[PDB]
Amino acid sequence: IGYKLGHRRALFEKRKRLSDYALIFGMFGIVVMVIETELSWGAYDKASLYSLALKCLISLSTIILLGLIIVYHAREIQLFMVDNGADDWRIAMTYERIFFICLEILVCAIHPIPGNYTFTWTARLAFSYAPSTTTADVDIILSIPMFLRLYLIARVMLLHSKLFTDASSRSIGALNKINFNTRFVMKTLMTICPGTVLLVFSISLWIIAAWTVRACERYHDQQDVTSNFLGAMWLISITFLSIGYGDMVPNTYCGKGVCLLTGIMGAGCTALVVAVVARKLELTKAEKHVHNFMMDTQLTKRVKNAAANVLRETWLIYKNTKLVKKIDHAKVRKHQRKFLQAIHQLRSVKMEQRKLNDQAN
Amino acid sequence: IGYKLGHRRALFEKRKRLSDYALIFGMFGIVVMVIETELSWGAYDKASLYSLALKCLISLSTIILLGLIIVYHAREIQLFMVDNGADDWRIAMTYERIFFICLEILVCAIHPIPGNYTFTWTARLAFSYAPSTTTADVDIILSIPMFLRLYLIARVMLLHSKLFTDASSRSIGALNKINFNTRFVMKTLMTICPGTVLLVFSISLWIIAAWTVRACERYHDQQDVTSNFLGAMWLISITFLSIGYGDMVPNTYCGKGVCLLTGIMGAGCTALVVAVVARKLELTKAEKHVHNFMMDTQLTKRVKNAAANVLRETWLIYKNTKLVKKIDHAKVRKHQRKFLQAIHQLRSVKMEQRKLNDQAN
Amino acid sequence: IGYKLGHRRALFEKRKRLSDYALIFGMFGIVVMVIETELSWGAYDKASLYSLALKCLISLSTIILLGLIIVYHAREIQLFMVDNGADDWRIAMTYERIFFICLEILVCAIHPIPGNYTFTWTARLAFSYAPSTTTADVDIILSIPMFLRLYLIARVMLLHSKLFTDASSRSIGALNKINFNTRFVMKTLMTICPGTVLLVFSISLWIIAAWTVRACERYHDQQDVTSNFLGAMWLISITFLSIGYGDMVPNTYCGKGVCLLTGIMGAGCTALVVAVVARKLELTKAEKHVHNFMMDTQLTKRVKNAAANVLRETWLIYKNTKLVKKIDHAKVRKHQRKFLQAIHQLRSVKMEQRKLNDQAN
Amino acid sequence: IGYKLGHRRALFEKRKRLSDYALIFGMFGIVVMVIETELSWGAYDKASLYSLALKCLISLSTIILLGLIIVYHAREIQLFMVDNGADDWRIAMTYERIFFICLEILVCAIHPIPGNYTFTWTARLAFSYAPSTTTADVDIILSIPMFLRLYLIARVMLLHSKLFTDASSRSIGALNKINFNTRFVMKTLMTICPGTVLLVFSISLWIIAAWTVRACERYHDQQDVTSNFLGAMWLISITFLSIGYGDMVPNTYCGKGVCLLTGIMGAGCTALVVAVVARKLELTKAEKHVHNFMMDTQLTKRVKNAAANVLRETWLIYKNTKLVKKIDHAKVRKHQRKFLQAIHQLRSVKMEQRKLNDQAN
Amino acid sequence: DQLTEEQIAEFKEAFSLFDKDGDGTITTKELGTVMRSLGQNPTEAELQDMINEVDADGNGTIDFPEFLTMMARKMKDTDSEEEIREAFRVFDKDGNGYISAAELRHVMTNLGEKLTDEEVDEMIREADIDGDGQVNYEEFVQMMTA
Amino acid sequence: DQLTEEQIAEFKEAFSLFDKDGDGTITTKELGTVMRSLGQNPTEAELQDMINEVDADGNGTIDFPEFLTMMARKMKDTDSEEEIREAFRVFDKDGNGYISAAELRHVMTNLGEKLTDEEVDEMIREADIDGDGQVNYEEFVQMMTA
Amino acid sequence: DQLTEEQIAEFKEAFSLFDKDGDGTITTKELGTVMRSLGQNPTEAELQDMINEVDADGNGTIDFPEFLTMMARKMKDTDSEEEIREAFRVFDKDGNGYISAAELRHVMTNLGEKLTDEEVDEMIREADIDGDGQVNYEEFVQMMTA
Amino acid sequence: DQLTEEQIAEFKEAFSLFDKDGDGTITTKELGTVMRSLGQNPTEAELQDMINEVDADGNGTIDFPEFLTMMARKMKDTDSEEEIREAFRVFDKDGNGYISAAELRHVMTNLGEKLTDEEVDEMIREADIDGDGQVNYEEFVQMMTA
Ligand SMILES: [Ca+2]
Ligand SMILES: [Ca+2]
Ligand SMILES: [Ca+2]
Ligand SMILES: [Ca+2]
Ligand SMILES: [Ca+2]
Ligand SMILES: [Ca+2]
Ligand SMILES: [Ca+2]
Ligand SMILES: [Ca+2]
Ligand SMILES: [K+]
Ligand SMILES: [K+]
Ligand SMILES: [K+]
Ligand SMILES: [K+]
Repeated sequence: IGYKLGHRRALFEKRKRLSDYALIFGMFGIVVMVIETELSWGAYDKASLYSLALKCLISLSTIILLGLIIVYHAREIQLFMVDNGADDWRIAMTYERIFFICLEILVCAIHPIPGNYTFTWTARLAFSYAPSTTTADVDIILSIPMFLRLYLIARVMLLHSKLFTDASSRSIGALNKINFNTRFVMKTLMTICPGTVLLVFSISLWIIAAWTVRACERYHDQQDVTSNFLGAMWLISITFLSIGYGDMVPNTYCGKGVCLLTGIMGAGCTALVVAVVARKLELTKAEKHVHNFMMDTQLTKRVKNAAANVLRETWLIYKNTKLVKKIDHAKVRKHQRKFLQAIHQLRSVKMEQRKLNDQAN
Repeated sequence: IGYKLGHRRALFEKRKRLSDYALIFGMFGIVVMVIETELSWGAYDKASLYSLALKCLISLSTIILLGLIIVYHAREIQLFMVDNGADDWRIAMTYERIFFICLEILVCAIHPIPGNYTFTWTARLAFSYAPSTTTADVDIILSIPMFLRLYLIARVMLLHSKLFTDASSRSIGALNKINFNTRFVMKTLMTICPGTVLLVFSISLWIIAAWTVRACERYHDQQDVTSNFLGAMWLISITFLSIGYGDMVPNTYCGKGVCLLTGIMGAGCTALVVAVVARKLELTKAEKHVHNFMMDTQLTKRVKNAAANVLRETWLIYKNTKLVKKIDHAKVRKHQRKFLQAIHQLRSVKMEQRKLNDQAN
Repeated sequence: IGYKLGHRRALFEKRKRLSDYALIFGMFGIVVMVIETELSWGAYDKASLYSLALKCLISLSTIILLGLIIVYHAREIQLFMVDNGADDWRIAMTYERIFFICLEILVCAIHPIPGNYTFTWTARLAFSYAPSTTTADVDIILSIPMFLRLYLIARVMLLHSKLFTDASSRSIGALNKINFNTRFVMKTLMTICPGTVLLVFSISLWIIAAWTVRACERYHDQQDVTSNFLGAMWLISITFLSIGYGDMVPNTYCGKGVCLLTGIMGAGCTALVVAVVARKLELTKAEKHVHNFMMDTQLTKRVKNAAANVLRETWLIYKNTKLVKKIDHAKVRKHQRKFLQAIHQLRSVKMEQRKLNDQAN
Repeated sequence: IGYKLGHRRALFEKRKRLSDYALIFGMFGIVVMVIETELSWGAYDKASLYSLALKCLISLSTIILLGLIIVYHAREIQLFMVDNGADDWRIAMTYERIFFICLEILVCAIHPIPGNYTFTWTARLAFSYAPSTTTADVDIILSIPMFLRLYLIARVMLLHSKLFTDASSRSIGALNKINFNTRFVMKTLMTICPGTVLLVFSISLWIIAAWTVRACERYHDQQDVTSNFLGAMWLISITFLSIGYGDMVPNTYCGKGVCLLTGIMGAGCTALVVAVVARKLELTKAEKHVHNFMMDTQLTKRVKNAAANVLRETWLIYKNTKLVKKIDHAKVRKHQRKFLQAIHQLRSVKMEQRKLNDQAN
Repeated sequence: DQLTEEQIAEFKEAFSLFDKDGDGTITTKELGTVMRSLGQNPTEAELQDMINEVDADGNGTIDFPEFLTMMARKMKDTDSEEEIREAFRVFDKDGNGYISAAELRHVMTNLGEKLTDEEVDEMIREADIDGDGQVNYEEFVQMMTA
Repeated sequence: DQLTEEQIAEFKEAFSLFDKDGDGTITTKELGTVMRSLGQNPTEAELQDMINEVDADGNGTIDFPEFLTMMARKMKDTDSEEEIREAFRVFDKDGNGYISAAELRHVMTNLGEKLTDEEVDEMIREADIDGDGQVNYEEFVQMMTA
Repeated sequence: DQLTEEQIAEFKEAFSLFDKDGDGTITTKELGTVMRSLGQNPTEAELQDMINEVDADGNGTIDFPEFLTMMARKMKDTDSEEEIREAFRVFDKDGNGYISAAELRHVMTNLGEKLTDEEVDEMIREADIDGDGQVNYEEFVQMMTA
Repeated sequence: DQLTEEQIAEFKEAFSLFDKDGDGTITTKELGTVMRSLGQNPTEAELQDMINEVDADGNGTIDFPEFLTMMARKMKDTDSEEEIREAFRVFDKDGNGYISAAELRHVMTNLGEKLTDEEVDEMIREADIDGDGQVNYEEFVQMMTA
């Protein structure tokens, strides 16, 4: 039917459009938070007006993002109603569906609110076991969880997927009853180009984790060890590869948790990358055929050479032992040694030829 | 025969019932021991009455558990007599059978007895090589081995197994001569759901090993490093992954032994988990079939485009070289470069299509 | 003929007998060296008579071992002459047989000679970078290489091999042209029982390496860290598993070399052990068939249950909306939700059954 | 055509000749740089004449190498013109081709120029976090990148390759449409002899990285820890195997970068080496057949022995039960135990034989 | 919502996948060839019931207007018509499409969540309107209509 | 002890695995099919000796009361009657079961733990009841009986 | 430049790879066996056009002087004659080598970078000089020739 | 020592591996069956020359005394008779075992370490005793015997 297919396409585009705005308004807030955190350490203090303005901008972006999420979920419920022949929206409200909306709202609602709030922080230093106490601001607690807003990139990639938005792809998949969920696209990407995915994921995790470690280690490091950015990069790299900590053990449980997560991720990433590299070094069918042809040629030549050498040595022994009148025993002994060596070489090359012929099967 | 099958079934239920009581009376003792150990450090001392009462409870539970084990083994011997057509119980008593009963009794008999006993403990501190001497209680030596009572969970799982207690399962297994032992159930569980088993085993080992390390490190740590519970958790996690020790080296051989066991277990657990994850990321049937169809369509389209480009470049070169009176050499050189590029693209896409067809073969 | 086979068999037994005496006279010297090294540190000094007597015993055993090696090689040359139809022994020297005899003599000739000799030793301490100088005896340099006499165990195992000394085995191998060298037996043992070989090799290497590390660390350790035997065992264990060094870094290049060798060995041993463990956890054919049968039965039952649920949910909706007068919309909405849930469960179980049947073959 | 093939062959030889001179003039400069760096630390200073002479030699060699590279690329462009039926060299100049020539020139142009230049260097010491400042020469910055000249060895190996310079191989590749690039030769070498390639690469990387670490650590190490050559070798070896750093953490970003590169390389090298070792421990076809034959014979013998034992025990039980007048129950019970044991042994050996036959299927 | 030209072009490209000949109709062998590449081997009897399900002219021809109708039902997540088909054929053997009242009462009281005796009695009474005993399970055609 | 009603249901459900037709009778082909799916290919000769081993009515058909008897023997860990049969079949040639005392004396004095010549002399004397020399190994049925 | 004596030896040795029975002639079956070892199974029609491509005597046999000519075209990275020919076979149907002028206008204005209407109109006029309608793509050889 | 009873028992047990019948005779099919289990598939002609190689009675059967002789030649690491013979088969493919003097001079002056013309001239003169030109390589047994 013309209307029925046209109605579905309109809702698909409307749902696709709303996903880009959410990503924009999440990334804007993340970038502003990073800038505020960096500039509130040495440029200005937490009682000035720049912090107030930046946090007001963050709050406004958060409000807009929450509204966009609500509208997106309303449109998705409309699509569900269309796709199942249901004329009441209350049928779509299950316990599983309600929980995820609340989880999304809770994740996207956390941000540093304007104001001036402080608390007391106590830590135990590394390699010296000395106590350390300082007064810190609350906004560091509320800004680290803001990185959870990165789940919107997966949604945007799924809604912009070529397979997800192709009439022929859907038509073929319907015949085979294939669910076009977010897991199918990830598996397809892993089958197509695993190395690119692994590299991008590793670089993004590296940068984000190093910045987070530096941010947590600012407060208790008075010696420029774990608050250095290059030092944090090196520490994350050596924890990812599981070489050790050196003298870069954090004095904070935030750094310890980030290091544990980095090690857990690296444990699997290393194996996956190694498997991909091992697969990349194999030959193809035509290359294997050409290589086998050439190897057979050289093996035939060497077999012929060894066979000739054996007969040469035999004739030399016979000549030196009978035709010559006075027998030089050194010569005949040398020729017998060479005869045995030639026999061994001949049988070795024959064995190699047989092994290659068997392997070619 | 009705009676023979009925008698056999009754013994199965009687043996099944006795296994739950042993698990209950072992876990009760373990929990009471943990509570006593925790509360005897700061709440009260070892000369009060609460310790006496708790240790008396532990001893009573131990006595009941030993009695239950004896009755269980008597019932199992009766079942053996029924299952082999033997009318004398002395036939069932072999050297192998007797040894395991004594081993079980010895394992289940160890517990902290009531009283007040102390000894002298000397240790060498880590990273500083300084001697340390203290007086400690004997009950810490007798309470750590109490974790060996966890072998009853496997017995309870085996006796409650669906395969072990299903008439059709036994009927089918008899025709194929299959031994329904503990190893078979473990292998079946690994084949069905390995990830759940690995996760549960890892979490239980993590918690138990961290508590044990803290308990051994209480006596010689006066700086809150290895006696901290979160620090012990982090140390166990980083030893499991084989990243290093940091500054968390124990001052006691108990901690060293626990770390060695954790590393040995992790060496294999990591590989098993990685293999499972790698297996779970692959496409299934009816998904590769859908993927290959779209790949073939895209390859066909790109081959047609490359051929069109080649023909267009050829025509442009011919037109610019002959039809036009003057010759602009820059144009013809550019068109020849594009012609070569199009040829290379065409052969590349042809090779890719051939490789895809060979893979799909 | 009869005599030719009889003469050949006599040489085999004569060569077999001479290999046991060499192993005995090598192990005796190694044990005496270990005892002398242990007892010359605290019991007596190097100017007493016990050291002289023990070193004289070592020298006598070394002389006897060298004589035995010479006789063994003479017998092997006789066997070579018999086995190739040669009537002169000079046809056996090939610039390679000579080299290995000299290598064996050189390896077996090193031992601590009687006397009193000292030299100056300077080392750089770990974690403090402090110089350390002492005067040490030369016999520690001459006694460590004595562990190279362990290559005789492989020779004894080869000459006592069932395959090497079985008439039927040789008769069958001759038809297939199989070389019964020392590499064949090792590969056969690895195919049959790899775990036993791995365990024995690991335990022997552990003990020997720990003793060697302690022996080289005696001279420069004045704090009982790397000279402790249990500490050396723990250090070797954690270097084998590649967890780290902790605070157990040696101050001597003996320890560094032994740790490097232990890490190199562990890198491969861990992979071999985990591969064996993974291979030992799989099911066999009959139990696989039984498991598949039971799973098929369970899937059949669950599919029937889901199919019943679907029809149950369908009727109710009609009944509570046509047959019934008033319409309770909550009831019909609940029943429609349950209807959708039942449909999803049915398709899920059907997909699982199809996957099982597709993977069975 | 005779002339056409003759002209093509001449260019191949002319291109081969120019590649050896570039390698010679690069290795000469590298060796002279190493000697100058070693001798400018303790023998003479940077204001003498020996440094001037050596750096003048380096500059002259660099000029000659640049000229050789230019001539080589001109000859390669001539080859391209011949091989594509073109008549103007401007058709060969693309963006990709131009970029690589400039990259090569830039890589080969860096070297320590004559003069006397210094700068200020500040570093943070390890395990103590103490600042360190010194004045250093610029030539250390310009001499480390000189190791990038090692890419010429691959070019020389490719141009001297047997496959690349054999008429039959080229003809077969032409019939099979095989691109004889530098990647094909590397894959062929990996298929033929991977262990040799791995060993050579590891040893060269070990030596070069250790020398580089020592050279960068000279300036800030006043305690002979990371400036020692053997210590650098040990540090590189233990970072390659990912065991840890010990107390050998560098105070310079040179060492940190080199250690990161060494760990990245080792992560893959270890897996490749262990895979090769695992592949090299397997039996061949004839060895497998002989082993299976012998195992079948042994299994047959053991089956017959167990079957005989069962009947012997049965007869003994019957004889003691009835034929003897007085019944000694101890003997009867012993014989019944032995009867059950024999039955179990028989069925175990039968199962083993069935498993062997199924495996050999 | 009126299927603009670009949207029709996408369905035009999809239609050409089955319509290899380019004439403008999809035959049984044309449809069967595609399904064979996806890992299925349907019989001609299975194939025949798919064309006539969507075919409206009764000529075994699937043109472009009919191809759109087939897609609409396929893109749907759940089809109440087809899901009820699969439920009965689980218990429907002999390939005849008839279920006796004896087995229908048994399955609905022992399998699944289980109905109650008076409910199945009313259900059977409504189901067995004919009264012959052989309840052809096509009653859901009028059951879901209301 | 008897059998509870629930216990009979478990065995009845197991019986339906072989009784696919629901006729209450297990035929030779019904028993063969389940064994083929388990990885075994017995011949009709091997199948026939299985039914009549448990069959008591002599009709070559296993019903429910006979099915219970078969399960009792199969669920035992060791069956002394069957294990002695397997030992004899190892040394049994030509598929007849009438091995002579020549091989019987040889195997019992050279293979395994071996028996004294006086022991086997009494053993053969008791074994050789027929007296022709072809010792049928069916004597084991009366060996365990007494 | 010419061919030196050692260079001819290299090409002579390569010649013996196809010519198994040394007689100076390469037959159709000799070439086919070599290509079968490389994973290719050409038909006799495909093989036949290979010999006469380089055969100057017209005897259906490749000798040493003709073998050198075949090698020269093979060692080239790109052959303008061959690559243009392969492009036409992409759109070539029925294996006749003729393409209607209707298809040319469609491919050159919708596929690839695409040409304008004036460009293709001139191209059709030059390509289809005969005016019959069927455009044999043999006109490609006269493009590079002049 | 040569006829120790333990050694004869070891070889007697090995003899029973081929002698499946137990009579004491190894037939052609008995030897072929063993070689088939080892991964080899010899023809009747190949196996026939094996029996008569060690057969002294000429009856075509290998008994125990002949079995010992076969083992003695097999246990040797190197047999001068066989290895020299195997080298000739490399250049002898027709199967009749005849090598012309033209190829013999060719191989010995270009392949391997090569011999000078004077030595091969004497070698050919000594080898070509018949003078017909077809140099049968039976001279190798003459070389070793003398
Ligand atoms: Ca059509
Ligand atoms: Ca129609
Ligand atoms: Ca039946
Ligand atoms: Ca019956
Ligand atoms: Ca020919
Ligand atoms: Ca010709
Ligand atoms: Ca015979
Ligand atoms: Ca004979
Ligand atoms: K590690
Ligand atoms: K690792
Ligand atoms: K590590
Ligand atoms: K470490």
